[PDB]
Amino acid sequence: TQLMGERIRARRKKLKIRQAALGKMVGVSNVAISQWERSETEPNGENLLALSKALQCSPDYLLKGD
Amino acid sequence: TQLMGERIRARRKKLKIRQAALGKMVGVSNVAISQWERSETEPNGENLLALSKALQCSPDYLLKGD
DNA sequence: CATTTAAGACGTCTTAAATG
DNA sequence: CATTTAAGACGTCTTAAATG
Ligand SMILES: [Rb+]
Ligand SMILES: [Rb+]
Repeated sequence: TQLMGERIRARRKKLKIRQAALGKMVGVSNVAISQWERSETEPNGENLLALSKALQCSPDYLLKGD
Repeated sequence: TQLMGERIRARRKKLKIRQAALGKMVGVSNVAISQWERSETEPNGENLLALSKALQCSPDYLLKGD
């Protein structure tokens, strides 16, 4: 059921920051955040690692849940 | 500095496996492993994580090293 | 034989416009 | 306004051929 992009957005909403603010922490645009959250694309390896740090969770959690 | 792909190859050689056998463990072709090792491309998010498990090191070690 | 090169399909980013 | 859509450049894969 649950997609990675849904967990990315839940974790960003928990921080209460905008897509642009998260993009800035990660080193990508607000649009890349948006594409990830909507499961349009998935983050590449370097961006997944930066995202999981900004989000304070592990890459595995983002990728596969729990 | 040392590139991620040289770290991938050094770790694979430690394990004494061919690129095809690593590929099998990760879920990609031997060519993808060749591409990564030669820094032609970098693994995407899901592949980087699968690669790090198959190699028993962390995603951060692969991407950034010590 | 193991690995690299090549070509090409599809994925992951970018900025600007549109939407709500 | 924040976000999503659009258009488009370069990135990541696959198989087949070439290389050694
Ligand atoms: Rb408007
Ligand atoms: Rb408007």
